Amino acid sequence: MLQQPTGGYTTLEQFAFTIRNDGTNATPTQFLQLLSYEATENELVKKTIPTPETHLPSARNVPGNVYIEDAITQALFGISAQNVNAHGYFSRLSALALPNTSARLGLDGVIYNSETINIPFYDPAAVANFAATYAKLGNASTPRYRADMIDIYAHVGLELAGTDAERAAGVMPVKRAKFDSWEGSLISLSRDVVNWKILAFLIDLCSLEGEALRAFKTRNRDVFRMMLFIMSTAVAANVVNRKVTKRVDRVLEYIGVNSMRTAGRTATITYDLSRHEFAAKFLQLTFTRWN
Amino acid sequence: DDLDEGIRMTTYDQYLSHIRERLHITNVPDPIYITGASTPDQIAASVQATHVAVVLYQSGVINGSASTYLRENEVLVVMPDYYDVVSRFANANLQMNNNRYHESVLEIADIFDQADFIQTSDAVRQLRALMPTLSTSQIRHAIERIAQITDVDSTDYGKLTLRFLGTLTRSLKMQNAQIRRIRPDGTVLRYDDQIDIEAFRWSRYFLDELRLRRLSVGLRLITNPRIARRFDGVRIMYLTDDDPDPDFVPDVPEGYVAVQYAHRLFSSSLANKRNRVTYTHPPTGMAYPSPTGRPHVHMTINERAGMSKLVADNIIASVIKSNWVVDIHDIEYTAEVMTPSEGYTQHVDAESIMTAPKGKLFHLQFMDGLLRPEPSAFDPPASGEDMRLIYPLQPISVARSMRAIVNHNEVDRPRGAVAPSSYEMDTGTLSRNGDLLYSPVA
Amino acid sequence: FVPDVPEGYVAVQYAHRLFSSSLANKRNRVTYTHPPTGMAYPSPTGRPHVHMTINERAGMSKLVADNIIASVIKSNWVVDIHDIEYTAEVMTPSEGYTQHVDAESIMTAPKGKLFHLQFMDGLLRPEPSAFDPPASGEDMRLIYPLQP
Amino acid sequence: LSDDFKQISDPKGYLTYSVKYEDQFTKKDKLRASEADDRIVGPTVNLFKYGAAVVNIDLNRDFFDTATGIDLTKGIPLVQDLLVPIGVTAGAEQSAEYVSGLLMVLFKVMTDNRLVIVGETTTPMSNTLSTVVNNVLRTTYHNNVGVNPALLRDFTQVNWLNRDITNMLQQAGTKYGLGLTETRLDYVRLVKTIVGH
Amino acid sequence: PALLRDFTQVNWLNRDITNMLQQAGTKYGLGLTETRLDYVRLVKTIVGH
Amino acid sequence: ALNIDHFAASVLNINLRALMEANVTADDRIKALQAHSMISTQFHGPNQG
Amino acid sequence: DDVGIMQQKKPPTVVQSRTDVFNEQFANEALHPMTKVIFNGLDVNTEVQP
Repeated sequence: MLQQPTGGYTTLEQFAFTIRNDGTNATPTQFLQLLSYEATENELVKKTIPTPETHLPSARNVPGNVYIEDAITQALFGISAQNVNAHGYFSRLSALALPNTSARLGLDGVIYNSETINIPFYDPAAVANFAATYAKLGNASTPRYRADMIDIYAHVGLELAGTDAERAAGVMPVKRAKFDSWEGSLISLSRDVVNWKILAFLIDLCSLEGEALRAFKTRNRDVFRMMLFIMSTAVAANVVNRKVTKRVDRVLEYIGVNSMRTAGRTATITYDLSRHEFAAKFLQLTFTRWN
Repeated sequence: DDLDEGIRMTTYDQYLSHIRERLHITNVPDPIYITGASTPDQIAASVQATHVAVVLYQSGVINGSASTYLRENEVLVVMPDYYDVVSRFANANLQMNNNRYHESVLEIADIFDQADFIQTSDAVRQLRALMPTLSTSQIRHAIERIAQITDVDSTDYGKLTLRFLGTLTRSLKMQNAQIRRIRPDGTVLRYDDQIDIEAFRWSRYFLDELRLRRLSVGLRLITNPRIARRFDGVRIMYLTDDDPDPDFVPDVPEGYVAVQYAHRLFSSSLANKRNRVTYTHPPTGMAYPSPTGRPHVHMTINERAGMSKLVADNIIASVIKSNWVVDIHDIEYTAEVMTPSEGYTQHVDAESIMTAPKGKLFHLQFMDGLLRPEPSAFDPPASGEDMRLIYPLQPISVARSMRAIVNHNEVDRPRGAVAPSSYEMDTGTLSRNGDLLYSPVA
Repeated sequence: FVPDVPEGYVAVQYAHRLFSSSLANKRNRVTYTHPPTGMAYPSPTGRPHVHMTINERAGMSKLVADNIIASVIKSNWVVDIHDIEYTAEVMTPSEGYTQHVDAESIMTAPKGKLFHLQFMDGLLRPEPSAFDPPASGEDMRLIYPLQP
Repeated sequence: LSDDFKQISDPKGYLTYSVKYEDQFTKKDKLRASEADDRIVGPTVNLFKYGAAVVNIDLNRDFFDTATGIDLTKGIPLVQDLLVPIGVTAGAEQSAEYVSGLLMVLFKVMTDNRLVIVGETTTPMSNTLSTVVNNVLRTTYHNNVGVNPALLRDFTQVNWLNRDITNMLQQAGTKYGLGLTETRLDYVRLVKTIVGH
Repeated sequence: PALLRDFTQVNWLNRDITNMLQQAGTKYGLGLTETRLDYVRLVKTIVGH
Repeated sequence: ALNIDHFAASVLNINLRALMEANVTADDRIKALQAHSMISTQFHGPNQG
Repeated sequence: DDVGIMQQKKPPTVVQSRTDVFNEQFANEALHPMTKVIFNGLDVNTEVQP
């Protein structure tokens, strides 16, 4: 079980997160700086977010040994995922929040019926509060319940390049990111983030309380910023390379605006239409719960 | 609660057939009658002698202290017939007499702990109840057919032929036929301990150890959740989407009114200038003569034999033009998954799904299509396409060792692919005596 | 009879700029935009209740010129045309209908053409009997006038 | 002598494997191994050819044949006659033809009588096996070949599938292996010796 | 006029039969009702239909 | 990792980088067609991107 | 996840309602996933760009 560590499940250290800065790994805090910010004459307003309708898909138990945690990490960051929004996997998960259910979430991220001995997991109460909230994403696709997209992205930007006087205020000028590069760097970081066990960071974002939370948000303010950037890459429209001195540089065109497609079909990772339907309803939950 | 504990009730006829003839073989005094007064003292002391762990209920009200002695000791009670259990013991303070209801389980007759008896198990009853019903002449026919398939001749089994009467036939349906001795009167005596040989002690009529041990193993393959591939019922809806795998049950939408189908709520009345088949909303009592514009409902057809053709069309049109969720039950079908490429081989109609005979099971194939290469970047677009009309709700996904053994670029599994389980890949060891055991774990 | 906009609707203009082709699931399908919110809606289902008015059928790609009509039948879309001329006339209950315009020749035809329609009157229509088994089927109207 | 049961060379089994291939999913890497690396894990590779859609298990189409009335083309054991309406003629298709067929498949398994006889068996050398297939073989594999997942431990180009197999055959909870294994009932002479395969 | 309790299209008549036939007073039956067995031979003889 | 000399290996590598990097979408070919016909001609078809 | 070379399989597509008076009945159709096109004989894009 591992019970739960007080101060997070992310303070354990068995499973952490390191972006591979080429031949040598690093920490998310250490990577953010290699990037600078260019203020352009465009402005976004921080728009309020609507509440999420409470109606997570009912319990079914088809027998699949569903890799729910693996599926989640794949769509947001994964390189060209397929059938991400199919209905069967989530429905199975929602069974989890149920008081008294022989169905334990494996530590490795695989869900089971009944149990096992050889495999340690997360105590049933930690997962109960988790699936209470991320089961809802399941039906994000329905015509009626479906979430926005062209507007949640007014938040992505403040975090990635949000100046402190800017996230203190409401409006931030449209920025333009640019950082050093190794050519295959955009895909390379996206290939890397896929294995962070992003389950651990979320299954504890619903279990931590009033003080343990105040300390959690003030430390992992990076581990969040990271997956936000890699995600904001697929969305922004034009990638321009600058050849200076003996250096080479990647510019991400606009941090805060949904172009609606492409980014660079070759220079980065792309988002299908069944991705904007997903990544959107995702951010609508983590953001709200986050703040 | 817990859907367990409390008290254990069984009908008197079930007691006499299984329990009474089996505890009778041993030399134990017959189970003590439950007292009209209270005996929470010797209830188990007189039950200790019999070893049966069951107590015969007769008359009166069971005491409060005797009401809790039955709960803790796991002892059983047999009542002649239960209309209620309220007045049988008069549940005093807590709420039990007839509120937090019963359930349905099986005993396997494990409450003997005495070997050489109770050879069969739970599963044999499930098969019997699964059976329809067999008449005397049907049983006689069934015995004949299994006999003649294996060369074993039956010149005249089950009938007596007198030369001055002709040929008179008897029935062949015995049960627990325990060969016992007749007294001059004709009335059945008793075991006859100390005489009679003892070979007539039991038994279920089979070739000693050989058949009983062979049947025991073979019976388990019959009751396995991989062989039973006869799925029941089908839900019919008109939501239009594409799904990678079969057995996709589309859950009923957020806010619906579930109405039970009746042979009454559909009436024929005049609207405009013509005669039309009209729905009648049960909770509000309204008209809606049009096949469209009716408030959405969740229908449930049980009798799909009495409905007129016009009612079926109304049902099969309101699903299309008003988003009704309809349901069928008497329909029986055998489902088998179909590869994405090549397409379908057989297609049925929505009019035949409403007229199919009760006991005639047809097969309707479900499209898999999990692994299918997507179109190229440069090609003509589409315009408002596929609508799917039928959905299984059993569900059908039963036997699969693994599925879609193709790698998705590059080192990862394709979405919704399974691998073989850690059970068909474990060769264990023999028992401390005679049969196969597992690893074991930990 | 001129049927109006029922209730909750929003009047939007037409430009080929809001009808673009995109990719969803495993097929290429023409996508709407809905300018007052800027969304996707990749299929002729779940489209918000609009009152789309068309001034001229100029750059109407026959694929997307069709997709509007396919969305009328599955999303209750109320559409408009302004450059069409017709000389429809009132018809008696008996002798029914003779010729009729196609729902595709009224969207992808030359601007100059003048085709005539045919309308019904039915006040002297013979009514049903007393006791009778009801017949199945219902009948549609796709093109209404607005003059009157 | 009475001779109740007859003996056979190789056992059959009640549960077998089926497959639906996709004739457009071929890998461009023609891999290769040794001959004893081929034999033990050989036919099992050609049952799970790269690009198989579904591989499910059910009743054997052979053991229960039309010689005993059992017929299963659909996947359901369907017998022609057992329990039926009598005065009325039979139907073209009935659901009763299943409850009766499932009763008949229980008859054949009960009246069984077969003794397995060690036949054909051959032994390979340590020099002619991969270090991954070597430890699986106890000492002597039964002649002929068997189909089993995990036997294809390191012979599939399916990179993902190769993972779970190694993980399950590592956690000490399961141990696969074919060949002549150690037994309790050993050296027990019944005119001829008892071995466990 | 009772065996058709759920086979007629005529709506008003259907509800009425399934009301007075469903009644706690009367009940309808069809077929074999009971059997009288033999003393010495032990075979069915006089059957009630 | 092949067995050709370092000159030819360097030539083929630089010849490949300029193909992967330098981008031209389907739209760029559709924008060129609007320059060789009567102004106001309308093109539809392959997805812009 | 790759673009297919060999041709695939189709329902295939079929045309239905067009005129200003329908009176449809909803009988038959395919319960099997199919496709229905409004306009008759569309698919117009004959220009090939080498």
